[PDB]
Amino acid sequence: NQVEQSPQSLIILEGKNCTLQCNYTVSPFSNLRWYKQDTGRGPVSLTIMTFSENTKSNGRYTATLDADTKQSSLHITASQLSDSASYICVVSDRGSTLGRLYFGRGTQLTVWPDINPDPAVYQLRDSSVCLFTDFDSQTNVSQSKSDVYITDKCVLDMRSMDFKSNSAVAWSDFACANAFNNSIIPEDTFFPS
Amino acid sequence: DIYQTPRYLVIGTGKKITLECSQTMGHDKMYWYQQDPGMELHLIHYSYGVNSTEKGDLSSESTVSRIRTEHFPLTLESARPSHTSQYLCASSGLRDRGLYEQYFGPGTRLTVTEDLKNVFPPEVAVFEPSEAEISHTQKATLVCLATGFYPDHVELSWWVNKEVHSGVCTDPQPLKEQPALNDSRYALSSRLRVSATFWQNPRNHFRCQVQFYGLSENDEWTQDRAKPVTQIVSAEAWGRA
Amino acid sequence: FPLRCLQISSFANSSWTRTDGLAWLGELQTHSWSNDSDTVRSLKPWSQGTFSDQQWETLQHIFRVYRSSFTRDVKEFAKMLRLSYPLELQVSAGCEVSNNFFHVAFQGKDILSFQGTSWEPTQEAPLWVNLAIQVLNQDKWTRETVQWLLNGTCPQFVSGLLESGKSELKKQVKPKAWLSRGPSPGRLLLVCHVSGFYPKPVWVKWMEQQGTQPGDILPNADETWYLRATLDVSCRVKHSSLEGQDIVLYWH
Amino acid sequence: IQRTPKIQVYSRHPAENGKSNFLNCYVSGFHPSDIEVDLLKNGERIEKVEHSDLSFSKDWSFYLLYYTEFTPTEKDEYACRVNHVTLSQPKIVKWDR
Ligand SMILES: CCCCC/C=C/C/C=C\CCCCCCCCCC(=O)N[C@@H](CO[C@H]1O[C@H](CO)[C@H](O)[C@H](O)[C@H]1O)[C@H](O)[C@H](O)CCCCCCCCCCCCCC
Ligand SMILES: *[C@@H]1O[C@H](CO)[C@@H](O)[C@H](O)[C@H]1NC(C)=O
Ligand SMILES: *[C@@H]1O[C@H](CO)[C@@H](O)[C@H](O)[C@H]1NC(C)=O
Ligand SMILES: [Mg+2]
Repeated sequence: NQVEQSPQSLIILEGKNCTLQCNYTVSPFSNLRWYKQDTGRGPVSLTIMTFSENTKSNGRYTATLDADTKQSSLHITASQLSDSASYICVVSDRGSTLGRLYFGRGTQLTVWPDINPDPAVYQLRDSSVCLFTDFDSQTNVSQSKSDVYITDKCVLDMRSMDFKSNSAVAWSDFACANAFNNSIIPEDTFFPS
Repeated sequence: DIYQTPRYLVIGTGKKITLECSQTMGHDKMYWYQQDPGMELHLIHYSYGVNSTEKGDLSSESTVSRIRTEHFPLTLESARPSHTSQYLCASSGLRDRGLYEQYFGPGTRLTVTEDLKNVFPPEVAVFEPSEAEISHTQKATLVCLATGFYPDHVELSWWVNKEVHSGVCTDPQPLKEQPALNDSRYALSSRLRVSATFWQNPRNHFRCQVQFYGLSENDEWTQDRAKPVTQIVSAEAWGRA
Repeated sequence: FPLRCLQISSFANSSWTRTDGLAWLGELQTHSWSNDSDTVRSLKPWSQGTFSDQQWETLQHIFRVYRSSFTRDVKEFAKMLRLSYPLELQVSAGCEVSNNFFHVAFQGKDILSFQGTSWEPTQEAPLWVNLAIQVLNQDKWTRETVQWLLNGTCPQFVSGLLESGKSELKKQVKPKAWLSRGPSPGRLLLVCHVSGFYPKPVWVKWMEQQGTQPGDILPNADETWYLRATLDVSCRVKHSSLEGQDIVLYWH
Repeated sequence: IQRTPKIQVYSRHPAENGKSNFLNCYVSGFHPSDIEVDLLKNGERIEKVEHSDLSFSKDWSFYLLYYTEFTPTEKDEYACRVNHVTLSQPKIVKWDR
């Protein structure tokens, strides 16, 4: 592996800006790209630079190119939820199509909401099902122990009322007051009748 | 300008899979990568133009054929449960600057099974909000649950009266109903959360469309069941005060 | 006195290569470079010319990158064009004091060169060379960098060379000659041997009888030359070293 | 497997029995460049033989020089053996005294 790339994975809150790194030992060096890969889609080229340059901007994306110490970093500005993806840094070693391409393993980026938290577990009727909701990023949901099924955290944004919340539906005699027993829960939780 | 069809493709073992990759722009340089969900990108094939086909990093059983400049199909001589992955096509060519950049294809998810009878259409059931949620938070959360399907090739969107995206989230990846079997059925969960008022108005129609990708016309069938073709299953919902 | 930068690359098979190079300032070689040498060797104590020591390392670095790149590039062109090993490319770069030139040849035949601002194939070149040119001309940085060396660097360098080490260039050496008997073709074989002269230009004839066969000019270890003139049946020799003195040898 | 070598053997100075001299073997006009050149003495090849850097001419064919220090005598025979792809068997030119 000639193209290292740190950090492996990271989790940040929305609104903040982070800096992803990419160190290559590829020589000779011609150009270097950065790709953004959503889960399920293909790489979309953010930028591309040569050694003479050291700063390019794609709106909220700004890669730099330390050509002397052979590294380059992508600075995601004002990170929103839509930036949760993989960030792949590939370096070519020629100026034509006669070169090799060196792909780093990428950096996994997760963006969480900065949560007025009112955690509560409701119960929903069919057309049963439970609902963990309205907690903060620090709260995490565990999986099953057999016939019990529980989902992960998921973030929805009501851009209408400018509101963002987490959620975690669970289903399966199964009571909603015992569903998330394998998962940690705040002592300030609501339970109905 | 690089297309890939189909986006999803379920097939049985032993058979021959063939992935379509095409392009309009006149680029002679095209690539083939393989990626596992969470892992990286490995080169399996590339091409400098017509009749030129080269083996990449991994020595895959896959073979490619570049006979037209605009096409670059990939072929598996005989499928196997380990050849289940995602296959991305790419192409180098002169872009906006004076450099030769790479454009990536949309992608094609592939799932190899042991028997095509294991393919099951999705089952959708729309759940209705809680009165405690409307009393404590003055908001309403609807829940769509598509369960018991195979493979994990499922697209979900919330149709209101019109497909919406705001106040909506869905599972990043489906969860298997049976953690043991190497070929298990799956389930998914989306969420719709509008205001209490919007939900309490009975002049509103809520529908949860689940796009399932399944068998085609060329596929065989030996049983007393309807072939799980690329169909849509859903469940409706109306407001209530 | 042209500066010729030569290069011979041999590719036995996919995984065995060698690329060695040398430099001729006129009839006299000035540098050397082997596949197993991480640097370039200096033969004459003035192969650095007038170029600074903080710049001679720049030329050293450039050629190092060029060597490993050229080798991988030909290896890859071999795959693309289905060319079958072995492959033999020579490269004749250089200039003089100021038109320059950059001719490459494949299996001893001209296929292309660097005319203008990019690569242009030769007249009787095969069709598949167009494929090479189309790809060679994609590399922008390389195309200008050849210009940066051919139109500006190299002409400034040969100036520095021709100054630092001109005593060895106008160096004159008087030769010596002797006559011998060659294998009788009643015909005999008169042979006029000449050796040790400097520089290469020479005139030797059997005066002039219209049957003299002045052979090739063969080199000696001491950077001098050797000439064998024959006649099938005196001998006259004029050289720059011996001014006006025509080395006439009488038979027998 | 195109152009075939051309071997020419000669001495620096006029060879005199008992006086040191230089034996020269010049091979040229061959292609491709892989070639085996050895200076023979009485049938056996000389081991301490120095040569020059392989080079080519205007017509893209290669030339070369092998040489060594030697003292010619009346009984000693010398030759220059060459092996190329254009040859079925290694050709040998002797040095005429
Ligand atoms: C005076 C002392 C003399 C000592 C003996 C000297 C002998 C000299 C013999 C030959 C000299 C040749 C000229 C020297 C090299 C001058 C040009 C060098 C350009 C070069 O190295 N370029 C490198 C590096 O470039 C890379 O890396 C760069 C950054 O490091 C940039 O990123 C570039 O974009 C990137 O591509 C490229 O990889 C080139 O591809 C190198 C090969 C091209 C040279 C010409 C080839 C001619 C055709 C041969 C093949 C024909 C078909 C065969 C089937
Ligand atoms: C390539 O050629 C070299 C020299 O002839 C030889 O030693 C080596 O084994 C060869 N490799 C192959 C793959 O034949
Ligand atoms: C030439 O040099 C490279 C390393 O610089 C080496 O791997 C290659 O085998 C060499 N060719 C020879 C020694 O014949
Ligand atoms: Mg074309």
